Amino acid sequence: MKTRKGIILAGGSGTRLYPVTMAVSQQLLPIYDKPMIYYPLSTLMLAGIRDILIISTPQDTPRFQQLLGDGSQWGLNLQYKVQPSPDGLAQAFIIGEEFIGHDDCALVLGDNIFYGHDLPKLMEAAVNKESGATVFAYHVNDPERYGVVEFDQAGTAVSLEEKPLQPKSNYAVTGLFFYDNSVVEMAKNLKPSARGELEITDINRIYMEQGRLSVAMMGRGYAWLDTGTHQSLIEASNFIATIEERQGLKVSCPEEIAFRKNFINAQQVIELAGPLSKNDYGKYLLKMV
Amino acid sequence: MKTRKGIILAGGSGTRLYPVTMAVSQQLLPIYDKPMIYYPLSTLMLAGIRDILIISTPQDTPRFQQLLGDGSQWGLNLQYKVQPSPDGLAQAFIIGEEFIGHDDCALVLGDNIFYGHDLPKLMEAAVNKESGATVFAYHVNDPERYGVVEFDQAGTAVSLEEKPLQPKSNYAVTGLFFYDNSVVEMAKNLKPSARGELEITDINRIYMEQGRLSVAMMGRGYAWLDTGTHQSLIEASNFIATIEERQGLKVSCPEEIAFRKNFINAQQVIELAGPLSKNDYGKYLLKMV
Amino acid sequence: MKTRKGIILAGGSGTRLYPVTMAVSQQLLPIYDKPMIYYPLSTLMLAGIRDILIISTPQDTPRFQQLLGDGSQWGLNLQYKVQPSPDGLAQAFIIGEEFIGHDDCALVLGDNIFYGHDLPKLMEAAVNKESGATVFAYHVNDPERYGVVEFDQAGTAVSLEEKPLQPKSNYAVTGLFFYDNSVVEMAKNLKPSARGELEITDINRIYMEQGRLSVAMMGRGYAWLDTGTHQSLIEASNFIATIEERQGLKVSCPEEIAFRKNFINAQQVIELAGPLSKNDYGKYLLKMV
Amino acid sequence: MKTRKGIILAGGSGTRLYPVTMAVSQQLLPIYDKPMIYYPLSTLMLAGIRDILIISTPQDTPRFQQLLGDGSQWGLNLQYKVQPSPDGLAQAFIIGEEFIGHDDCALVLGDNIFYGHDLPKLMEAAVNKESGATVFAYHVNDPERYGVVEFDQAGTAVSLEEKPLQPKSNYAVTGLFFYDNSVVEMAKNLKPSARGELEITDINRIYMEQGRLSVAMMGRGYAWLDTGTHQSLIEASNFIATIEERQGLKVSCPEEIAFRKNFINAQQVIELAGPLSKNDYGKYLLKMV
Ligand SMILES: O=c1ccn([C@@H]2O[C@H](COP(=O)(O)OP(=O)(O)O[C@H]3O[C@H](CO)[C@@H](O)[C@H](O)[C@H]3O)[C@@H](O)[C@H]2O)c(=O)[nH]1
Ligand SMILES: O=c1ccn([C@@H]2O[C@H](COP(=O)(O)OP(=O)(O)O[C@H]3O[C@H](CO)[C@@H](O)[C@H](O)[C@H]3O)[C@@H](O)[C@H]2O)c(=O)[nH]1
Ligand SMILES: O=c1ccn([C@@H]2O[C@H](COP(=O)(O)OP(=O)(O)O[C@H]3O[C@H](CO)[C@@H](O)[C@H](O)[C@H]3O)[C@@H](O)[C@H]2O)c(=O)[nH]1
Ligand SMILES: O=c1ccn([C@@H]2O[C@H](COP(=O)(O)OP(=O)(O)O[C@H]3O[C@H](CO)[C@@H](O)[C@H](O)[C@H]3O)[C@@H](O)[C@H]2O)c(=O)[nH]1
Repeated sequence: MKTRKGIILAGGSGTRLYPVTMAVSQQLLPIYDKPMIYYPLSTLMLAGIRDILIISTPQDTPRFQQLLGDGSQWGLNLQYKVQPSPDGLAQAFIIGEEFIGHDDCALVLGDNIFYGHDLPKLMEAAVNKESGATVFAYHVNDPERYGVVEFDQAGTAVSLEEKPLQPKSNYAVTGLFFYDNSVVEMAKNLKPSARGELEITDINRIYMEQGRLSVAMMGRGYAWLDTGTHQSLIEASNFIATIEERQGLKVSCPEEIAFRKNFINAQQVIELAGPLSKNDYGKYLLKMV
Repeated sequence: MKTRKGIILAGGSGTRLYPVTMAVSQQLLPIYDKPMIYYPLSTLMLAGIRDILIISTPQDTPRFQQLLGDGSQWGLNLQYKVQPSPDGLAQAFIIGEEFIGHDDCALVLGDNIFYGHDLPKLMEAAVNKESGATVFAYHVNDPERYGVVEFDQAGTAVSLEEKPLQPKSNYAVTGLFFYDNSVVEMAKNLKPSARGELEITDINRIYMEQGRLSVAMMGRGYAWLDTGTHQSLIEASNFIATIEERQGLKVSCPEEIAFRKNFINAQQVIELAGPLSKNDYGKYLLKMV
Repeated sequence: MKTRKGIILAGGSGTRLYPVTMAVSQQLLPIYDKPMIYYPLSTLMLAGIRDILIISTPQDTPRFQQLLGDGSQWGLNLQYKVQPSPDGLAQAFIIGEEFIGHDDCALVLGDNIFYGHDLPKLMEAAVNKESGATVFAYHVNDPERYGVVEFDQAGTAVSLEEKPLQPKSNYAVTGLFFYDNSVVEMAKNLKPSARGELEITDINRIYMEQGRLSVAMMGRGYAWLDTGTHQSLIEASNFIATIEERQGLKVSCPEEIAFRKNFINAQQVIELAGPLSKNDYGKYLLKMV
Repeated sequence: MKTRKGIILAGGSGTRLYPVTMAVSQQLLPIYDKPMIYYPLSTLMLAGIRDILIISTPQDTPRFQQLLGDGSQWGLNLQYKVQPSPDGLAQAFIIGEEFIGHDDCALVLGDNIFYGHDLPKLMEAAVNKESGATVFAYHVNDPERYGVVEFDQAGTAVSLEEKPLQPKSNYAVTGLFFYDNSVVEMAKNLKPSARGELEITDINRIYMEQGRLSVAMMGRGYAWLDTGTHQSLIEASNFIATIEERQGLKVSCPEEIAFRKNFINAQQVIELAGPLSKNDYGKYLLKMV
């Protein structure tokens, strides 16, 4: 089956970004011209995923809802589920078991920002994988900061270590994940780690250990914009701004993606743009049609 | 009577920034490493003002209160009041009458950032004017946008015009305002302008027609950033970040303002830094004391 | 045949970038960590092209030689020709006639900065195209600044206009081109245009009339860093930096490409890195091997 | 007497910035919209100094002359001398001994960028000091790297140390020194230090041990950018860029300084602007008069 459901893990308090996030949820902070959640949500839309569950902290969930709704406007089917406390990625599958049912499900952090060429192609194998899982590896300067995927001499992936003190490779596990229906049970049988969290790395290690973990390599031609500090945040906004302004196009603009992927027709775009004739975002949607 | 009372009109829908303001108050968005509101708040602090009224919309008013509280943490006394609808900056005095009372009151916009080493020396005067009011003019390329103030060959002021179609100067009146008790009654008498608003410029002009209006100039060392559009929003954040990383310091840091001005002591700083100690913002305060 | 000859047109007085280009030539301006010319050269290399002809101004040409030499160090055959005057892009073929010979040759401007995933596959068709020519279309915000390609209802490129007043599309022709042997005589027969230049558009036109012009589409996932203004040079620099500093990888590092594509081996890397062992770039090299 | 002479030391192999400096002198590199050297040179001009000697490497000195000429175009008197090898700052005076004669002379490093409104007012005292020296201190989190000056509980130049392992304070001595005429004789007497050089901190000690050393403190309203590495260079570049487009003013623009201090008139400005008009640099000056 084609992975047609996804979950956006937009929780966390964002203590890392205080006092900024103290006022507004990180996934809501604007990345140049749109709230962060738009980027990873766009990534799901690029994979053909319409049925998406957005999980946010009890405080922010109503906020996101205010911004996206049932996503009906963009041919999407948005649903919301609250996560009482940030206890690890893997819990997203528990927090949304009922949502997944017996279908394959992709997962993506709400602060996972991607930019690059064949993004859909890149996710194609992951979206069409019958059983198993797919994670995406990216070359970073600070491997220890992420889950590192080790590589032998042949090439394929042979292991996965979460924030190792001595990374076996410079490739990190990005915030985009794809699992089959079996992730739910894994998550439910998973035990917390030292930092008391249900580590997605444990779930990935389980797939790999069964020879069912595909690691999609992401070359230096793709950009995985970090959003862990105030610095990276502006560098991310400028990056995206640099690209959009030069292109006259937007990156990760859900309305457009919805429109170009035929989730909504031209009339639908106008109805959405109509009220927003002020800001440039509206004029952009209008011009796009 | 030193002006010991200031009002921050941080309301309005700020739609010009959609969708980054759909579920987030414009005044809550960040400027690099802190929320926007943090800036105009520090501005009043630098003026020695500690009794501040935070005006805003019913939806957003409680939010700032959530992030800011009463201000006691920063030796301040924050008070909030709701504005049923954006009827003009001047309504800030009608809505904050009980607040002002008989005392001189300052009004600073919740979305206006003010940078400038000597900016404090400059306000000190405004806070010491016995009667009348004081405005701060800044040289901008888009005079037509803001409010403009004309100056004779003697450098003195002569006329004020709200968004002149044909500007008589490049010096626009920033959202920093220092008034005396006569302002409250001035607002009450004001009639709705063309755009059905109580223009703050009508107040200012009145003082001028009475020679009770000073105009502090913001030389080549000042900076009055805009925050109406996405570009200006990131542009402003880029400024703060740049200057903050280079000149080694924090711009409009309420904590630093509080400690540096004896509003709070060293110990109280280390206490505020804690929830903030995962990034520079907090680690800075820790190193300051 | 496979296009194995390249011409990097790094001429120009750079008047537009004064006084920056008054001191150093544009193509030598640093794009963060390496000189500009290094990016296009890297593009040619990634295309497999090792025999290159650098065409620069009488004044700058030598600066490039001191910088690159015969290129033998990177397994490249770098030759130099002097363009007395910027008579046009097409002139790059007249100056490199003897260089081109009966072989196909690619053209790349010294300020053409390309970044994105799969740069080689994007150019593969061009490299192997038996005959004809291949250019690239990229959606930009200011088409009138470039040669605009027009597409019919089916989406097939059918027209090409140079800096038109009313762009028939938003897709501009990039600074990377691939032509067959017939480009030389084609160019040698071009007459000056309004701006008295041997327009590369005319050349491409000829190929298109004949149906020998492939217009490869360069998607929004690639970045075509602008280098027209000081503002775009710094953004281009920031862009490149945000990518490198995140992956711990360099974008457009000749030594690396040379080493990766086997143009040179590990030992040669040591020798090339030897003298620079006292600097970041040199460390990047050693760390590579 | 007022210090009317100054030396801009602009030598060095620049190997730190390879390969951007391989074919370009570091001091010729751009800092956003103008050549680096335009900064230190602007510092001197703001200090009233008009007669300046530019010392560079034998190969590089020419490129500076080709760029600045005799400097008469800006009302300056530019003279050039050569430094066969980088034996130290102090050597500048042995080189420029014939240029200095019997007058006080200032020194500025070619690659030093100073920013600050009060900068002129500050240097004023340095130029008017009857005898002695005037160094400039700035707060740097990386003292060990530079020359560090010590301040007793009172706040004076109690101790000077060149790149001390154990910084005796976080105040570094910038690259702008104002000496009296006795410095020349000091230089010629200095002896090679550990790194076989003629240390400037040594010459500075002499003045200190004579109670003749003044220390101009550069508060937080100042910014002394670094340009030693690729990262620093781009940072320094984002700095200037942001303050100009934000504050609407060019930073360290010789033409403007020349016109502001009446070294040149508007007629000359327009003529200078001509070649530079193809961009804001020209337009600015044209608009400035
Ligand atoms: O219960 C939770 C846990 C996390 N988060 C959010 O998830 C995002 C993930 O960021 P972060 O917490 O810093 O990721 P880590 O937990 O440090 O690591 C996981 O996410 C990384 C993605 O960069 C992977 O590299 C690692 O292998 C994986 O273990 C953040 O915005 C978090 O607030 C939630 O919303 N709820
Ligand atoms: O009742 C109101 C009206 C406005 N605003 C806020 O004020 C900010 C300023 O923007 P805007 O309302 O469009 O400014 P203007 O009201 O058009 O102009 C006023 O504010 C300018 C400063 O930008 C001054 O230059 C002008 O002289 C002054 O008349 C915004 O975030 C608004 O939401 C409120 O909070 N409440
Ligand atoms: O009068 C001139 C002409 C060219 N050059 C040099 O030649 C190269 C060309 O740059 P530029 O003048 O800006 O390109 P255009 O001539 O305006 O346009 C050509 O290059 C564009 C971008 O690659 C294409 O879109 C167009 O179709 C093609 O005609 C550069 O290195 C320039 O410095 C000059 O210095 N002066
Ligand atoms: O004979 C020489 C020595 C240096 N330089 C140049 O001076 C600049 C300054 O950098 P560097 O040589 O590394 O400065 P240091 O020698 O490390 O230190 C000196 O310059 C510092 C400011 O950067 C001061 O704080 C110190 O007290 C002073 O001793 C560079 O572009 C050098 O190439 C020359 O041109 N000629």
